[PDB]
Amino acid sequence: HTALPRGIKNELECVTNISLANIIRQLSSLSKYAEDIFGELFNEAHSFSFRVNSLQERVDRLSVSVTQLDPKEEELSLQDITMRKAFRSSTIQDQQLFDRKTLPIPLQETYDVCEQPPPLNILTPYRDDGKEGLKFYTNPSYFFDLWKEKMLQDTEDKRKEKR
Amino acid sequence: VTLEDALSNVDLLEELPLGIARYIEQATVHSSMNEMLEEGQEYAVMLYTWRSCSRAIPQVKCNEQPNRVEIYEKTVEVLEPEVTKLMNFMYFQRNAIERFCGEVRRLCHAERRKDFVSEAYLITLGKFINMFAVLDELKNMKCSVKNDHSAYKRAAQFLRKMADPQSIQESQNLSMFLANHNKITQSLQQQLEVISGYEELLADIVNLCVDYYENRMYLTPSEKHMLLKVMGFGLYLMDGSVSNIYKLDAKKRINLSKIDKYFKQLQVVPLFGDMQIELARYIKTSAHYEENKSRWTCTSSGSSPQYNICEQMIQIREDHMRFISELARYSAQKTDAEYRKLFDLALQGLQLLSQWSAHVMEVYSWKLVHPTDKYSNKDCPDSAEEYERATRYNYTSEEKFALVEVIAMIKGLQVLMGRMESVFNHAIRHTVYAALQDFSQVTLREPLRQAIKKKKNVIQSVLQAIRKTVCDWETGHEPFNDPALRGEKDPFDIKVPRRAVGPSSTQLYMVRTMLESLIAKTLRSSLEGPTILDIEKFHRESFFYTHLINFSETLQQCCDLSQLWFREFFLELTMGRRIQFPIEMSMPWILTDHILETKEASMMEYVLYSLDLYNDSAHYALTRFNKQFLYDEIEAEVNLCFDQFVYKLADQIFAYYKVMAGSLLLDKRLRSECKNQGATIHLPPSNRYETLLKQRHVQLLGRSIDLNRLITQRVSAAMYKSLELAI
Amino acid sequence: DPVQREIHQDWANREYIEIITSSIKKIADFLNSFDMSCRSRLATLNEKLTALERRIEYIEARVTKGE
Amino acid sequence: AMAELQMLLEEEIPGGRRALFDSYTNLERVADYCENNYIQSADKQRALEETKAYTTQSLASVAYLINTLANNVLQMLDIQASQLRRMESSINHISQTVDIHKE
Amino acid sequence: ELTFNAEEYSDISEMRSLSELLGPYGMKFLSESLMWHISSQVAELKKLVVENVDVLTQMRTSFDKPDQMAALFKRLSSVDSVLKRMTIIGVILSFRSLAQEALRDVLSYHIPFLVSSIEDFKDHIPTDMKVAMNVYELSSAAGLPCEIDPALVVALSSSPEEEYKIACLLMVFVAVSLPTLASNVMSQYSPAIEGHCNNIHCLAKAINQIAAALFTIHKGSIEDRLKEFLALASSSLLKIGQETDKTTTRNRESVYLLLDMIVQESPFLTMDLLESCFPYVLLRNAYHAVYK
Ligand SMILES: [Cl-]
Ligand SMILES: [Cl-]
Repeated sequence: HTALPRGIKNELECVTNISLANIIRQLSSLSKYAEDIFGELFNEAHSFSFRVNSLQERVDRLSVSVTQLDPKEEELSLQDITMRKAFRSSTIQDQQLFDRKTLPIPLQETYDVCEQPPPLNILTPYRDDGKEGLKFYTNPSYFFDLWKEKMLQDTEDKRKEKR
Repeated sequence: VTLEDALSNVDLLEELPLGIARYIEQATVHSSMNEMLEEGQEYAVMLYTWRSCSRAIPQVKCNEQPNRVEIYEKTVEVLEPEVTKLMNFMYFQRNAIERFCGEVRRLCHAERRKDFVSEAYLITLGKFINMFAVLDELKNMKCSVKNDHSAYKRAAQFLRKMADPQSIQESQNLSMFLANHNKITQSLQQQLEVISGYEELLADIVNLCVDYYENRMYLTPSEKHMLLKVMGFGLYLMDGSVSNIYKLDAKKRINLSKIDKYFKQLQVVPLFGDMQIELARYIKTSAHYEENKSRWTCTSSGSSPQYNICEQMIQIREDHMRFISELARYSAQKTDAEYRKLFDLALQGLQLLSQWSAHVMEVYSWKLVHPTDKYSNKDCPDSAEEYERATRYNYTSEEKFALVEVIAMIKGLQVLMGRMESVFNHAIRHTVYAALQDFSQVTLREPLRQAIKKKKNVIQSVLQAIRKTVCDWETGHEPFNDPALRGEKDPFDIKVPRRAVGPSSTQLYMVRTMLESLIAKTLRSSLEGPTILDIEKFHRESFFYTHLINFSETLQQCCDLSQLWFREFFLELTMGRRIQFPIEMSMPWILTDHILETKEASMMEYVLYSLDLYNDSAHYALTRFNKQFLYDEIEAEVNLCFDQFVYKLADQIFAYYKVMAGSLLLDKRLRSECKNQGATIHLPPSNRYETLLKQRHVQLLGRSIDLNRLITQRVSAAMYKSLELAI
Repeated sequence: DPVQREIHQDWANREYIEIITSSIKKIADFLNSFDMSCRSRLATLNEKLTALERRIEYIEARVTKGE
Repeated sequence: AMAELQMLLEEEIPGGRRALFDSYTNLERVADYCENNYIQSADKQRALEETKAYTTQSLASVAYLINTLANNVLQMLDIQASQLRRMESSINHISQTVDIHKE
Repeated sequence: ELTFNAEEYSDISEMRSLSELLGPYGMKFLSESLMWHISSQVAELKKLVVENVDVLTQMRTSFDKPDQMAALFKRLSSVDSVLKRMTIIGVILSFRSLAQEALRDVLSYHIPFLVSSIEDFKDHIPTDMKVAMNVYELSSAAGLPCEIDPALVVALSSSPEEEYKIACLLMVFVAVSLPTLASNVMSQYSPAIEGHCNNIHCLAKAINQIAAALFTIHKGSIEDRLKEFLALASSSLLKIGQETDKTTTRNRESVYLLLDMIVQESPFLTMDLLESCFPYVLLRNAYHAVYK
């Protein structure tokens, strides 16, 4: 790194005391990093606590409704097949998992300290094509736009080849 | 026993008689030079990541334009802070060349030429010339830079922006700088050739790289490639109007044959980012190449890949087996031997990883400079742009499968090594300490004994300077009752302590540097035979101590595959035609989609490793390039590609198990009867989706992805569609 | 003598430091592997809960009327 | 037990979590104290040995706070796992009962 | 000189058809006959254990000393027989599984209301063993897969501590014998089979159920005895990963896959435990080789 011992009094005691003070600061940093972890674990687990409770009470009163069921009186009507829609289970599909809004806070902070591209959008109002100046420098949506146009063209090329 | 050895023994008969503050100062200079290398690297990053601002600026079609002034005003507002970076760059390279050449002049003095220079500093000087090469090629490529400045210069003038004579001459110098091709390299030569004997220093630098490369004195791929790049640019600089590398070769001052062999075996290595360097170019463009063509064999390559990956894959897979089998077996106080073994494994593992990563990058590097065409690839369109011909169409199916194999074997071992860090760290520090203390306290007793006895005061001072610096005596005090200290022999035992801590950086640097001066009348002449071997031995083994002490950092550097995604160089070459390249030209997706498309069973458990390449590139864009837009684009690509990943994976997974079901229930007798009638109903090929289906938390771009949950969503929807169809 | 003494004390000082920093790293590693282990359990809990939610919605649909 | 879960969710985990944040602010204070106590110290060797004392104590503290909070989080997940176990059992009985009825 | 096609008598449709004809009574009688043949094989295995009781006892405690561990193995006899008999047991158990899975599907179709109660009753038990065998005997009669096979237990139940040691040593004997399979050309894993030509993939089922049965009879720790087995098996297989003999390592990678199968087949062993004593990267590469 730099130098060596010169045998002078209190030379060693001073540098190590600085080294130890830094270690204690690292433990201070470690205490905070642990929080961020246990925190994002608690948050999710705490959310499931809600759903669990909501479901439990939903299960409990259904367990009672079913008790009141009477086969002797239950009448069947054809209006269910005629006037009432059929049961549909949830069909939710998660997609676009890497939007900026899904970026975890820690990485977001590392991102903010990174260099931003030139403020080229300052010249946007002065363009004739009504386009954003920054898109001529960087355009993340370029990948999707090009892939989409490719799939449509490949859908046509493949469609007119059969004929 | 060689003939040379027998002759040396005979020569021994014919020869039978009938400061610390100094190193501290050198270490100061060395440390200072390194800081400038780091600074240059920052400028390299600025150039490589510099995209055209002018293209994003609305032009002035005619002098008669309403917003003419507004545009110009905004132009300066945007480009001014950027032009400042260019001024600083111009100033940096100017000062860097003076600094370097000033150091060359100092080491080339008639008297100093007879002096000793540490290997570490020659290397640093070597990295200096490479820095110049990198900066110059980056500057040569970036038309965007030159044009942006002109756009600023043209706007600042029309606006009559206040500027004093100094500011004007400053602007004028920048223009001339940005307009001159190979300016950095040309300035370097002028200031070098004015120094008498400069070619003698560069010869020392080159000879050292040749020695390291030949003897494997490097760990990471970048270290390996740096040696070659120094050899190349070195010879180039040594071949001018004042020096001649071929006459230098005749006097055996250098060995062009070895360098030629190295360049022939490895022809292309990364220079910076996706910008590669064809080593043989240094040779072909040298001042005296034309008259000495026959001297070289590396100048002939062709569009043919030199090595067969199939031969390479067999060995790699063998080494993967052999090493990991042993490592896995290593997962109260240990003995020195047991700690040494873990020490050896840590190094061997890092070396193995480096070889693999080097294989991948070197293949990729060669491909980039050798794009394919119709002649080599029938499916390669003649209109396809260079980058697509350099990547997408430049790999066969088997090549793409093999690359993912190596990538997976790399990342796989990296995980095992990482899990072993804590144990490694302890075993390494124990081993380095033991080796250092055993050498300084015991091994150096004999040499010191002879130096004192034969009044070799110069050697004695060095040996004592070493022992005084690092020795950690068990009694807290040196053994004053030592006979060797008086110069006499032993009738004597020393108890050497065992600590789990390595020496300080200064301690290790000083010891190695001083030992190096001994085995460098020379001091080496006054030393016995066996002792020189002992010193050479410790000096050789201690070369990797620093790497191992910083295991964590070294591990990452041996598994760096972050450059597969970056393509700013090729983007620049499109002259604004491309703001980016589509995903089909993107290596990470090329390698990943290939497995999804072919559904290759043998590769299905590897597919996540190729996808992990985005993490490497993302981390690199955030911590090294330090550019937001680069991450934005990586994230946007992952976002698109991962949706396709889930769709294709879930799709083939359902189809696979539907076919399995239909096959399991198909009447057996019917099968046999169809076979007997030449209409065999073919069985479904088995596959390997289980591991993918078990992934509950895929780490990608900071997110934790539950792949199982996503697949279930699609597969469930497929079940309902099947039922809906049947009914 | 004062230098030799300082060097022996430095070795001891640095070993102690190495011991602490080494422990700080084992804590950091636990935190990570603990984070991952809990991520798996949460996903498993989420998986089962979601299934139970769907199942309840299904059973309710069998015992109730439609729109 | 639901009581044990409420205790973990409302006090012990949030509490042991804040005790960790307190360690964050308290240790950076102890760090400055070790440097200030050394500056004002007439016995440098004495000041160092006391810093080492605070360092060792700081390590033992952080490891204890994490361990305590780790066990709490695990106990929480174990309880929630059994909740789903009992709920599935109840849902299955409801399902069987409905099947009997429809038949 | 076979006169029949096995697949036309033992495939899913066939075993289901068989279950239709035999029902719970018949299929239960079928399994009883199977377990008898297994008892016979276990009886012979014990002889091989007793015949090597000394060496095996040493190998069990000297598991971390390669040199001695290797020298001890050479003193073992009837290694092939141990592997051969355990494989037979695995095959028989594999058949029973096919029969039980077929029976299960058939019963869920004919007697859903009874099956519904049997499933709920087996899944949610606390627990005593003698009372668990009663819940398990009922369950298996309905084709439900059990962690402990009641029929197997009964079959193997026909000094108390002398017997326990044998069971323990049996696990050791098998664990240290696996590497031998690598020298057999037939130990080749086939993607078409999703198993090995010589049925050694059935060892996964044999090792698990025999352990669960024996260490239930002797009231030991199934989980601990299998943990020990895995460690000893992983250790033995890792050692051959550094050898070069084209013969002894011919099917090294195919034999490696057994460890994956053994863990998948066993509810007492987890992938995490396997990872800590045998990295999956080895298994990954192993699968790649056989699937390519
Ligand atoms: Cl197949
Ligand atoms: Cl059926």
